[PDB]
Amino acid sequence: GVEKVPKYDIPTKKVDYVFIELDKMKPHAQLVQKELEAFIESVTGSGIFWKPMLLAKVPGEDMYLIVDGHHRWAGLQKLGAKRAPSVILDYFSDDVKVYTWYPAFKGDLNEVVERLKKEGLEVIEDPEAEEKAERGEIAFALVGEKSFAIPGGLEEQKKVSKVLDEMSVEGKIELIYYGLKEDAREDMAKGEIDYVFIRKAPTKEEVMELVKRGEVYSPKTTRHVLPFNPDKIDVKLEELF
Ligand SMILES: Nc1ncnc2c1ncn2[C@@H]1O[C@H](COP(=O)(O)O)[C@@H](O)[C@H]1O
Repeated sequence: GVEKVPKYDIPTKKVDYVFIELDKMKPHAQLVQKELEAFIESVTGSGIFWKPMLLAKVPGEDMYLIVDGHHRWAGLQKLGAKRAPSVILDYFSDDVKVYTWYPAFKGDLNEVVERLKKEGLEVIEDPEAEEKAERGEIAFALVGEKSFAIPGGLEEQKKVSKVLDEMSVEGKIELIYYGLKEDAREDMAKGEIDYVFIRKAPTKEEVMELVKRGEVYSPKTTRHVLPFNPDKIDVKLEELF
């Protein structure tokens, strides 16, 4: 996924890592096979693991939510490793925020709507679609020249992400994930984007409940703004087995 995000000043802080067993970490997002593959190539290439996982302790369980690190986690498991260096966050601090991403596309709206309807969704023209999506009352608003409601909740949201990645792979559309919906509207005015998909961002509380149910979001659903990026670390791959 091509990304476009606000140039956020986030400070690097020197926080120590701790090794946490991979089987104590819970994903909140579906994996992206290419990102998994790129991590595997990179870590096996250097033999240094330099970027700690960011975790949050799951209330009432001997388990951690993966805040950042899904492909590191999954890649290390696929290689046979058993742990990863991790930074434990104060996740429910006001200092940690969660937003979402806004998938936007240049291409044919009609092929996209057909394919959405092919996976059991509907796409209803609706001038209040964006207001409804922002309140969490529908799955996605689809907004460009016309405004459309896509009814539902999580299952319908995952079909939308799934259809778009299929059509991206097929090269029937160009797909950019925007950090901010207004940057997708700043660029749409310029003529670079036709349409943007708008959902209500998940809350921290919802993220944690989802993993407690053993469920996951589509890729590019959560967008965490953290109080810091951990400084880089000096851990050998051989230490993780
Ligand atoms: N040798 C490495 N050690 C640790 N992380 C890496 C290495 N090479 C690439 N990465 C990161 O692995 C991450 C894989 O995606 P994710 O774990 O979902 O954040 C990317 O953010 C890369 O920066």
